[PDB]
Amino acid sequence: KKDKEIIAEYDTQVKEIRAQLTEQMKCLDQQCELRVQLLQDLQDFFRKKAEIEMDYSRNLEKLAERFLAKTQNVLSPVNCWNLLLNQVKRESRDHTTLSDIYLNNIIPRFVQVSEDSGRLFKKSKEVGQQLQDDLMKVLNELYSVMKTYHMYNADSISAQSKLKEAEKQEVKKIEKMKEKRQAKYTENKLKAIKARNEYLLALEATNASVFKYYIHDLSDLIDQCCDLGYHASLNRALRTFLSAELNLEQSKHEGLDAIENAVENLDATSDKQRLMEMYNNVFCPPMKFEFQPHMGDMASQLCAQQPVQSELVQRCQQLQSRLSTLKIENEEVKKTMEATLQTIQDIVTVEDFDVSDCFQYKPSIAKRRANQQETEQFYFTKMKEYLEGRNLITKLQAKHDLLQKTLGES
Amino acid sequence: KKDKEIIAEYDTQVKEIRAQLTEQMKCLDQQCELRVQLLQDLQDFFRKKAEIEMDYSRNLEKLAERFLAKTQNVLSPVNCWNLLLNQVKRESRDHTTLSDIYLNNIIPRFVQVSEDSGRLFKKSKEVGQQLQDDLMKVLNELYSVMKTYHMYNADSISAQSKLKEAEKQEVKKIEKMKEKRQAKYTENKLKAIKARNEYLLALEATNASVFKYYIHDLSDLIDQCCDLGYHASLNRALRTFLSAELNLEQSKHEGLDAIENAVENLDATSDKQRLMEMYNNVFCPPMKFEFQPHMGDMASQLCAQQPVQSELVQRCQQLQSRLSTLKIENEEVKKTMEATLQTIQDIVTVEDFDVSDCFQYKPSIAKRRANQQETEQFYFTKMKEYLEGRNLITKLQAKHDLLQKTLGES
Repeated sequence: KKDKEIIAEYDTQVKEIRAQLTEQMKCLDQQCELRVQLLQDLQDFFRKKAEIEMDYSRNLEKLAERFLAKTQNVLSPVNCWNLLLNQVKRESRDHTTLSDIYLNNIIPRFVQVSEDSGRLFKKSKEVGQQLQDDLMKVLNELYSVMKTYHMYNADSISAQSKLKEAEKQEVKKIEKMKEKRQAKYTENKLKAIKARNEYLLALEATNASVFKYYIHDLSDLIDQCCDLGYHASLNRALRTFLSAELNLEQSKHEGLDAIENAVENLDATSDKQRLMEMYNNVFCPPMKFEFQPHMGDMASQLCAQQPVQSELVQRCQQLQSRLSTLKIENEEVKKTMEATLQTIQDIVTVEDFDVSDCFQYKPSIAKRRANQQETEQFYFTKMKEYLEGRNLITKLQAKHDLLQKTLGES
Repeated sequence: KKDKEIIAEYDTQVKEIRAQLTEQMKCLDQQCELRVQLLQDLQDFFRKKAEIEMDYSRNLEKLAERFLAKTQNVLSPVNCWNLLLNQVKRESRDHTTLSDIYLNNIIPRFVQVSEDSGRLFKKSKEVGQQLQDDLMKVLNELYSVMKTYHMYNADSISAQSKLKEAEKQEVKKIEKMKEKRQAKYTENKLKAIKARNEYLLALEATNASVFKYYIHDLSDLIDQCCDLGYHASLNRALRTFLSAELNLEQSKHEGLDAIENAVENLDATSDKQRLMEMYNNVFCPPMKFEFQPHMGDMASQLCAQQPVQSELVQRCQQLQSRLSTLKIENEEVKKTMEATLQTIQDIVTVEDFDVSDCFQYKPSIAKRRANQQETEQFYFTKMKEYLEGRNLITKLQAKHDLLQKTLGES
C-alpha cells in the first residue's frame, strides 16, 4: 500500500465530505425559500379573502337595507320576516369584522414572520458557514500530519536498511563508521514514533470533529428556523383565523335561533285576536233590537190567549218537526266539512323541510296539487251548504224557543 | 213615541250594521293584500339571496383554484395550508347548494302559497258575501213586520175610541149599530195581537241571526286564510331555510376542525426527521478515518516508550488543565444562550389569538419588536462563541482521552 495511494483514498473521502457539506447548504437554502413562498401565499390568500368577505358583506347589507326601506301589534309572519332581515344585517356586520381581522391582524403577522425568516436565515447561514469552515480546517490539518509521518517513516526504513549492511561489512575503522549509523537510526526511529503518535492523535481529533457535526451540530442547525418562532408564530396566526371563524358561527347561531323561535310562534288565533283588538269599532257586536211599543202598549210578551193558543201550538209543533230533521241533515254536512278540512291540514303539514340530503357528497307533485285544489273546492261547497242550513236553523230555533217558553209541553 | 220616530231609530241601527259589514269586507281584503305583498317580498329576498350566495361561492371557488394551481412527506405547515384550501373549496360547494335550495325548493313554495292565497280569498269573499246578504235579509224582513204591527195597532186604537162613543150614545136601533162596533173591535184587537206576536218572534230571529254572525260566523271567516295552510306552508318554507343553514354550519365545522387538528400537529422535530429521511444521502455520517499504515507498519497504537513517556505525561496533564478551565467557561456561555433562547420562546408563544372582542357590539408593539430583534441578535452572538468554544474542547478532549487510556494516572 503506497504513499500516493494512501493519500488519494483520503483525498476522495475529503472531497466526498466537501461535496456533502455544499449539498446541506443548498438544502437549507431551498427550505428557507419554501418557508418564504408559503408566507407569501398565506398573505395573498388572506388579502383576496378579506376582499371576498367584504363584497359578500356589502351585498348582504344592501339586500337587508332594500327590504327594510320597503317599510301596531305585529302578526306572527311579519315578525319572522323582521327577524330574517335582522339575521342578514347581522351576517353583514360579521363579515365586515372578518375583513378587518384578516387585514389588521392576521396579515400583519404573516408579514412579520416573513421579514424574520429572512433575517434569521442570514444569521443561520453564518452559523452554517462557521461550522463548515471549522470542519474543513480539521480535515485539511490531517493531510500534513499524515505526510510528516509518511516522511519520518521513509527515513526510519532507509536507515535500518543501511544498518543491515553496516553489520554485514563487519577492520577497526569500519566499526567507528557503523556506530554512527546506529546513532542515526536511534535518532530516526524515535522521529518515526513521535510523528506516528501525532497522527494517531490527529485521527482521534478528526473523527471526533466529524461526528459532532454530523450527529449534533447539523441537527441543531436544521431546527434553528422553527426553534426561533416560525411554528409558534404560524400557530398564533391560524388560531386567530379559527378564533374569528368560531365567533361568526356563534353570532350566526344566535341569529338563526331568533328565526326558529318566531317560526315556532306562527299562530293564527293570536293573530286573529290581535286583528280584532286593533280595530274594535269594526268587530264589536251591536245593541240587540228591543221591542218598540206603539202608542204606549201595555203588554210586551207573547199573548197566548184564546183562540190563538191552538194556532201557536200548531206552529210550535211544526217548527220542532223541521228543526229535528234539518239539524240531523246539517250535522251530516258539518261532519263532511270537518273531515274535508282535516284532509287539507294533512297535506299542508307534511314534514318536507329537512334538506340534508342536498349537502351529501318527481313530477307527481302536480298530481297531488290538483287533488289538493279539488279538495279545497269541495270543502267550500260543503261550507256554503252548511252555512245556508245553519242560518235557517238559527231563526227557527229562535222562534220555536220563544213559543215553547210561553206554552209549555204537557 | 211616534211611528216614524220608532222606524227612524231602527233605520239608523241598520245603517250602522250595513256600514260595519262593509268595513269588515275592506279589512279582510286589506289583510289578503298584506299576505300577498309578504310572499312577494319573501320571493324577491330569496331570489336576490340565491344570487348573492352564488357570487360568494364563485369567488371562493376561484380563490382556492388559484392556490391549488400554484402547486414526498408533507411538512406540518404545508399540511395546514392544504387543509385551509380544502375548507375554502368546501364552503364554495356549500353555498352553491344553498343557491339550488333557495331556487329549486324554497321559492317554488312561496309561489305556490301566493297562487293559493289569491284563489282562496275569492272563495272566502264569496262566503263573506253570502253571510252578509243573509244578515241583510233578516234585518230588512223586520221593517215590514214592524209596520204590519204598527198598522193593526192604529186600527185597534181607533176602533176602541169609537166604541167609547158607541156606549156614551146609549133608542132601539142605536143598540143594533153599536153591537157591530164590538164586532169590529173584537176583530181588530185580535189582528193587533196576531201582528204583535209576529214582531216579538221577528225580534227573536233578528237578534239570534245578528249574534251568530258577530260571535261565530265573523270569527270563522277571519281565520279561513291561515286555517287552509298559510301558516303551515310558511312554517315548512322557513324550516327549509333553517335546515339549509344548519347543514352549512355543520359542514363548515367539520372543515375548520381539520384545520385545528393540523395546527395542533405543527411540529418542528417531526418535520426535521421527515427532512432527513427524504434526503438520506445528504445527512448520513461518513466512514470514520482509519489509521493507514505506511510500508506495512507493525504497531498502530500510541507508543509510550522511553523517553517519550515523560513528554506524553506533560502533554496529557496540560491538556487536562485547559479542558477543565475551558469547559467551565463554555458551560457559562451555554447557560446564557439557553436563557436567551427561552426569552425568545416566551415572546413568540404569547396567546394573542382570540379575537372575540371584535364581534362585541397600541404602538408599543414596535418597542417590543425591537427588543425581540436585539434578543435574537444577542442569542446568535453567544451561539457563535459557544460553538467556537465547543469545537476546541472537542479536539482537546479527543486527544487527551487517547493519552489517558495509554498512560493511566497513578
